[PDB]
Amino acid sequence: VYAWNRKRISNCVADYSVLYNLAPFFTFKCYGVSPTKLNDLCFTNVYAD
Amino acid sequence: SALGKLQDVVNHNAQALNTLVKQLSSKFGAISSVLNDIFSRLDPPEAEVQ
Amino acid sequence: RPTYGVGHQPYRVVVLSFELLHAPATVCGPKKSTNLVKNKCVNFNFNGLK
Amino acid sequence: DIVMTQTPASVSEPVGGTVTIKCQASESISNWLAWYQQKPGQPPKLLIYAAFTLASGVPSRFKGSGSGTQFTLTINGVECADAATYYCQQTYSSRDVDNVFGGGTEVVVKG
Repeated sequence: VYAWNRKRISNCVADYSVLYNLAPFFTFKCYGVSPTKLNDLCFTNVYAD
Repeated sequence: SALGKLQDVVNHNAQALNTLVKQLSSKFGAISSVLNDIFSRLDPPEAEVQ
Repeated sequence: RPTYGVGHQPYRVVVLSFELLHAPATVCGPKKSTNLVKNKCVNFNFNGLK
Repeated sequence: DIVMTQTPASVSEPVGGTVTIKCQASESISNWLAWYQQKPGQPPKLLIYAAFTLASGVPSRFKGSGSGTQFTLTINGVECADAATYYCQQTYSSRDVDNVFGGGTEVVVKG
């Protein structure tokens, strides 16, 4: 946690329908956007930690 | 300046209409002034209040 | 300590940060694309702008 | 996918000094790290694992420092008994990796 990684995501298509088997028992509680319609969105810069 | 009154009437109407149409871009304290943007940015429960 | 509850268990947390602007888009959703039609009343969606 | 280099190639310093070794990564490997020492005609032995924790039976003179990309292995005092080669292991991701271990660094102690 102290040495958290940082990843850049760009020049690719992002899909959330696959994020079930890889991380079972997940919890996507989050802020600033409705998760229900993340399918129809575009992102300028995505960072994964 | 002889025809000031009719010109004043026309200018008054034009500028009132222009102010009305321009005020549509006011934020009114929202995150965005475009309701489409609000719909694709938030879950409904806060979308109603925005 | 796996004997105790989930509060003493390893949790893997992944945090995503966006910017969410519709113009310099490079990471978009998995929805397909359709050919455009001109001179017709249509409900479009350009890079998330509906 | 993960490639490292180990520097310096060799060090030399009298008995009272401190010898330090750099292990740098192409991309960050977090704490995941291990330091190994082999005497000539002897298999390597683990000295520092997780880049900070001392191994078992190892004297408290070898210090590992740094996290993420840059890591340093520092010895407070030499006794002409640590003159050997040291390696650093990624121990983080070895899916398609040419060598988990890094380059060789031989320590020379002139007493």
